[PDB]
Amino acid sequence: MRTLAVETSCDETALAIYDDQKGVLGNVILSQAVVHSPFGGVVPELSAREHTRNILPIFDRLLKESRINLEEIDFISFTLTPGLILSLVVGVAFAKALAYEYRKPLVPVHHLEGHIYSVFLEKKVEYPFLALIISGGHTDLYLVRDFGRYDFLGGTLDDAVGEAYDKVAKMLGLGYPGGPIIDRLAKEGKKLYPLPKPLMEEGNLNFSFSGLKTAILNLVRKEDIAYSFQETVVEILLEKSLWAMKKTGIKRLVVVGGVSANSRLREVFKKASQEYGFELYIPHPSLSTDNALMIAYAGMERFKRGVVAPLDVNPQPNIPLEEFGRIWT
Amino acid sequence: MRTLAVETSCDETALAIYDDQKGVLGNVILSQAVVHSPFGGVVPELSAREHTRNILPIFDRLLKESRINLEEIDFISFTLTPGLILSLVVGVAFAKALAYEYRKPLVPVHHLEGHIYSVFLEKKVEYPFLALIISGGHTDLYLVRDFGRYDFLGGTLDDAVGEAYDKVAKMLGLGYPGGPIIDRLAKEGKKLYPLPKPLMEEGNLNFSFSGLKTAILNLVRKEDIAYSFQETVVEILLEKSLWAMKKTGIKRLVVVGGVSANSRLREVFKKASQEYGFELYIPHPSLSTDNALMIAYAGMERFKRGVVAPLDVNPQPNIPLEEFGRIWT
Amino acid sequence: MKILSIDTSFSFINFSVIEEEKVTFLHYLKSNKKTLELLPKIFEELCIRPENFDAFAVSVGVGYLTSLRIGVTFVKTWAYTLGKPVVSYKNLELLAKKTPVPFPKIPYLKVGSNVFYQIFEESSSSEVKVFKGEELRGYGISLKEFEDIKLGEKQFFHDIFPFSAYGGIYAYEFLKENPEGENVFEIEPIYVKPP
Amino acid sequence: MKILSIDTSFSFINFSVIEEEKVTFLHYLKSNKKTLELLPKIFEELCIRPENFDAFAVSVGVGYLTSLRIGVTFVKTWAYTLGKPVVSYKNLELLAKKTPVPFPKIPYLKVGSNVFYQIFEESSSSEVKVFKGEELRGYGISLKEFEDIKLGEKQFFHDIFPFSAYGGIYAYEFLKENPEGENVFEIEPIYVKPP
Ligand SMILES: [Fe+3]
Ligand SMILES: [Fe+3]
Repeated sequence: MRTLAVETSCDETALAIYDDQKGVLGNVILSQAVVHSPFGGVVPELSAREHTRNILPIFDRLLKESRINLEEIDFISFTLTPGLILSLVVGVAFAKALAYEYRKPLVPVHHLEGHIYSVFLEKKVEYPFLALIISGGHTDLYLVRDFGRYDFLGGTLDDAVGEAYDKVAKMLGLGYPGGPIIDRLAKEGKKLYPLPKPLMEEGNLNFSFSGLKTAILNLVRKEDIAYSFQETVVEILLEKSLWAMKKTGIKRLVVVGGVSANSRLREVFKKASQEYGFELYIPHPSLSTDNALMIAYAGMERFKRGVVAPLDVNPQPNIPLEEFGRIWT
Repeated sequence: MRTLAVETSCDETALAIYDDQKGVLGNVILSQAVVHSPFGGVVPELSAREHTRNILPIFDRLLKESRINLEEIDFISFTLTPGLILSLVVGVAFAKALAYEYRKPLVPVHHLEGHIYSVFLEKKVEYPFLALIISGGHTDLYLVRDFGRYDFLGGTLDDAVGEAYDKVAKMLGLGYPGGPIIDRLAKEGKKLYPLPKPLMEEGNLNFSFSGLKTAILNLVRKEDIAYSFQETVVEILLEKSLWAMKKTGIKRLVVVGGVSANSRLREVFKKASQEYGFELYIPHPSLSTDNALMIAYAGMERFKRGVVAPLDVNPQPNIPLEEFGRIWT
Repeated sequence: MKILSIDTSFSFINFSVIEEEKVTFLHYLKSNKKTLELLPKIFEELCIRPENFDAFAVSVGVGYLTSLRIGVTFVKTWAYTLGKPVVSYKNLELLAKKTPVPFPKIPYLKVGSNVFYQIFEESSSSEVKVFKGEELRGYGISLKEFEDIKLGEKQFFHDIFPFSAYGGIYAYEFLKENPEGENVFEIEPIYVKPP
Repeated sequence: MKILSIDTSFSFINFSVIEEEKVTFLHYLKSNKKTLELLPKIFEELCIRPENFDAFAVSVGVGYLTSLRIGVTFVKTWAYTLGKPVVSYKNLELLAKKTPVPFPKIPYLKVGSNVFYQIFEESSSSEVKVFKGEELRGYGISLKEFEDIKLGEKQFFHDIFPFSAYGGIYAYEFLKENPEGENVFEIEPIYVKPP
């Protein structure tokens, strides 16, 4: 079977066609980074305008590249929640327009659920497993017992990792995207200055990162700062992940979200899996950032279980992953 | 069970409530004779206006006299056809308004079918039987084999009996209603002049009456004329009825319609049943003219067989009785 | 106050719901179906139920007489049995009152082969007349459906003018000063010609 | 030519079908439901299917921006995939063009806390402005929904003004001279304020 997937939850317009026998049939994305860059962040209204403008041209490219007919699609997958509600409604409108037009079922997907299943595109993972989701406004640990069955283990008490990278780069004056810039300054760092790891109490699976912008101000080459910040963040992520495996007894770890593309993060987690002997799944970088293929995969999982949405299904800015799975599976 | 019946097919607004255990619960009629009298006949547009005006006050009287609640009605019976289409739609609109409002089934009735079943109000008649229907634009013989199963045997090739009475009275100058006036002049007739009986061929069950206004002009007291005309008409009706019993072998005869109230007609048919030994059913005069009780009775018969109309059922000026029975039963 | 307002004057049948002094619902359909094919099935399709309303309004025309008789009979039956107020309204009066052209205003509508019109000045108005070709002083007002028919010195044509919406707003105003509405037994289509 | 015309500018969502140069269908509903709760379920309820139309029309406002983006995205998706023409139309232009009051005409509509208005003379017009209390010369034109807001020297308020009906008639005229319609990729709500 095959699905057209729609993702407009934040600042990327993503459409994809996925076939569970033939694989990727089409995949198109357009980022809005350039337009938000001057504002130092994602501007909600402007993002909504961009989705509205870009979604039809992207679709036209997707149809010309894939050569697929919409009559041959078995169901429309789309991100219902969470995200910017002004952007979410654009993709939902587009998905529901096609579904009604072509008389195809609608299958909703939670965005973080999409990130979990982005690794299944390359390799299926046995249940149960742990998921560290590190992207956007999220730095969460989940125990995934089955599709639709996600137990929340811990999350950030202040800044997510992505927001920490942005706040650090802006702190020492740098481009807005923050991430790439620090990963490149950090590659040039010589000395490793010590920084304090916030929570770090025995068995605590929550995260705190804003207590680093304080010790950072108590300071030297900007390269050593980027290098030292990046090392402390990745170490916090790993230790919390290790504690979660010991607390649960589960030795399969999925690491997903945009920060999972960080080349230093991948080194440290791969090394730890080699030293500790646990299974690690990180997606190809093209799948770490928002895309609709991961939405398509989770949509397949939900459709195959017989779950479709009614025509009047409405997006919401923030249904928790655990609750969404119970509602929709 | 019980029904509210609606009859607006010609120039009488008739509503009734009938209960198949308790009998007549309410019965109200308003004739339009006075208003049509100046025109020498029923004016279609004016009749439609009168139904529209009179149907609500009649209903109010019916509800106050019967004391019944519409919630206690099991289904709405109404005349769908035949008749004046501008008048038919008023009663249908009223019936469908109540049915939709109160969520009650709709059960259509053919007007001549109502006339057949007007005798069942007083006495049930075994099938098969013959029906002579003599009213309005009709002088028909039918073989009724069952409810909804009516075989047309013969009808008028020109004037119906009612129209003949009107044309005769107008010919010799008299009031429009024609019927009552001739039945009263005829009671005063001394000499019986001979008139020619039109069709009267062996085994022919059709009727012709206009060939009498010719021999009438070849003429004396107006009382002897009314008397002679009335005698010839009634004799034609009886002989045709007798031939129909001999051709079919069926010795039960129902005589219905407005002309069945004629006191001379009743004498001659009752006498013939006494002399020939066939069963004769003529309704009380109050049931010979249009009323809704006869519509209610036929509506009971059709409802009990599981037949209801859809909400968009539409009246028509003239579905033949035989075809109506096949369609609706 | 929730009013169900019905217009069966023309082949563009339409009905509105008035609440809080405004149109909250309007359904307008140009159909060649007969009036009794559409009613009351169209109400069932739109989940419109007479017991849900405080009051009813209905057009008495000018319009096609059989379809007016049918609509008026639906509404009188509902209003009388439910004990709810009912307000009649007139199409040519609404067309004049709601169109901001100068006086004199000549609203007109075509029914079969007759063009019915009425003349409105600021403080008086004529009877409904039948047009015979006369030159008329003032501003003709009609519907796009009748754009091929010219009355008066200038003409304004409404692209659309759902009488049930304007009639329902009028009925809402009417019931503020006359909460009992109009006598239900006396509601009749306007008749211009004799039978 | 059969056109499906959609208006998602306000809480009174409405859509029309235009055929033979006239409105043959209009459905108008004032609802507190969210735009995506109503669409496309309301189309399924009324048996409205995009493949049955020759062309589409859609309001680009002024109106509420999220509901405009939603309606425009429905219509662009249908028009593009079916290869059918699409025509955008503007609410304040329709309000001025269809209201026969004298010049200057000041149509206005309220969206959230802003009153948007535009000034129309016989042969020129202004940009869409944001009202700040200024005294204005001419005739204000709005909807009964906004009757409490006064612009200009006199005010006219439409009891009802379903933009999808007027927009569909306009689109019908538009497609006679430009059968290809407007570029589907370029249809966007009107934005008055910056992001
Ligand atoms: Fe994401
Ligand atoms: Fe009769």
